[PDB]
Amino acid sequence: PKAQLMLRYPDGKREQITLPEQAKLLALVKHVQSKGYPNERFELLTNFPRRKLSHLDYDITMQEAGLCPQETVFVQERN
Amino acid sequence: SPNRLIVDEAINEDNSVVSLSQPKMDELQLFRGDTVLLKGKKRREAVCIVLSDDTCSDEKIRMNRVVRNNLRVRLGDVISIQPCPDVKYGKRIHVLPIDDTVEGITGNLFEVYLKPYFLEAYRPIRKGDIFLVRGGMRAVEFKVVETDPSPYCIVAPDTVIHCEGEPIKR
Repeated sequence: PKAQLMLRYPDGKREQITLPEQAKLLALVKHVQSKGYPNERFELLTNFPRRKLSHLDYDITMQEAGLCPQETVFVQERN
Repeated sequence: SPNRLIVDEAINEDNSVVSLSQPKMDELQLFRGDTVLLKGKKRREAVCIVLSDDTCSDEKIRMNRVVRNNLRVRLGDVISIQPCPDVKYGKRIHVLPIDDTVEGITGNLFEVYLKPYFLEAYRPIRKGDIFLVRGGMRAVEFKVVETDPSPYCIVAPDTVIHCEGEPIKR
């Protein structure tokens, strides 16, 4: 089973990916880093309600993180 | 006409959000947080975020007063909705406060109203929109007089927000 993620990067480009629901939140973070947005400088947000995913334990599953079955995730430079 | 829908009142009101039943969202292949383009009367359009609502009848769409006004529609009127995935991050938007909502207003409109309003919420906004922001001593309305790209965009953290000079009417 797979989670569908609509990623919005800070230049406004979009990417739709899938990840296994059972995969670590860390897999998402690493994916965003391979796209040129490293964890040390960028964080992950959802809207409605606003949740800061980069405050979570990354060893948590995508399902536990609340990103299944689909979620829009914003990539944003840290303050 | 699966994407023409009856306007219904909002629950959990927000200027950037409209709600559909999950089946109608499947029917139209809309996902959570997708941007969508809405068409109302007098060639008025609006761009919003769509969320699912187990409370909403299939053939209806929930939207608040701000969005209904921007579409010139009333409860019970019909609008159309379509996917709108290519809306860009804004370089810059220009907004101006409505004169009769800031008559006594002292203070910085950007710091008290606009900055928290737009903060990290990725609001879609369109030229001509009027929106109501709470805060301060009383709520203020602003009109979008220009966006770049035109005529709509997403107000991102890097989107420059200009709040010019004299308030305007209508």
